[PDB]
Amino acid sequence: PLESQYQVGPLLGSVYSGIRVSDNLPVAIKHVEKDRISDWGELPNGTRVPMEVVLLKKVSSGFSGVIRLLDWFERPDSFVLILERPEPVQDLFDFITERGALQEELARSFFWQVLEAVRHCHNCGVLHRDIKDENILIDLNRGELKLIDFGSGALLKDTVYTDFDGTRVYSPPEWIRYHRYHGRSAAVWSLGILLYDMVCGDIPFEHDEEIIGGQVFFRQRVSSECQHLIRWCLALRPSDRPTFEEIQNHPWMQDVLLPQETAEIHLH
Amino acid sequence: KRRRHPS
Ligand SMILES: COc1cccc(/C=C/C(=O)O)c1OC
Repeated sequence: PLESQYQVGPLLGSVYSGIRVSDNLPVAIKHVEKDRISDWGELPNGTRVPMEVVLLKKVSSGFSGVIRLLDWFERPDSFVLILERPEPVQDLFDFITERGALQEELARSFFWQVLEAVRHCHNCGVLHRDIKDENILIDLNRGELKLIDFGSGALLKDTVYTDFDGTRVYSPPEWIRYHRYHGRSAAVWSLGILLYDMVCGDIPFEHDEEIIGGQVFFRQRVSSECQHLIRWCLALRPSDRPTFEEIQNHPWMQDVLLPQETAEIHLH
Repeated sequence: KRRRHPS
């Protein structure tokens, strides 16, 4: 019973707004065409499902800064994914478009929450592979960030990846030049792009040459500590990049606001 | 100009 459990509303992006009829819970209803699925996986029930369902179930456990898969259905030519929908919400890309470069205090709270969410993915054996502002939702009342769209993700592994379908302008130079990368250091590079995006108002690189060029020009006033963290995340050599622990111990990352403080100071 | 980037 698919159309009997949810009242489907309007398009959000093929993702529809919906409300769970059981308890009027706001949901997002994501449709995925079978004929367009890159990587397939298998759940415990032996069922062959898109990798996105596998990854979403692995990170679904408990509370997190990750979108929760509440349910899914299979149809003749598609899978349908029932995701939680924060309300009110705005994705981080629209938020930065509207606000310009974020005050460092707000960028620190946001970036910290993205770090916690990505650590959560890695703890659960999941590599997102498409961290970017478009894939981050802001719950505007709670001040909490939610990572979305695992459509490009993989099982986390320590060996080299030679496939990639994420966003190119967030991908690291070793992917650009040699079409290979390791998961964690590639993630860290995309987090550097993301952090620059928050404090400068847009991503630093648009072309391959800039990506592999390893030069970071700051178009906005940014503190030396924040510039240092960004430049560290965007080290050309992957082994030169900080671990997640080194990012969160960085001096710029200290004294983060709580989510609710973040909402009250910056979002209400 | 700031723009989105598909995957
Ligand atoms: C308000 O927009 C949304 C709310 C909840 C979920 C999504 C997408 C999630 C995903 O692809 O995992 C969304 O993006 C349109």
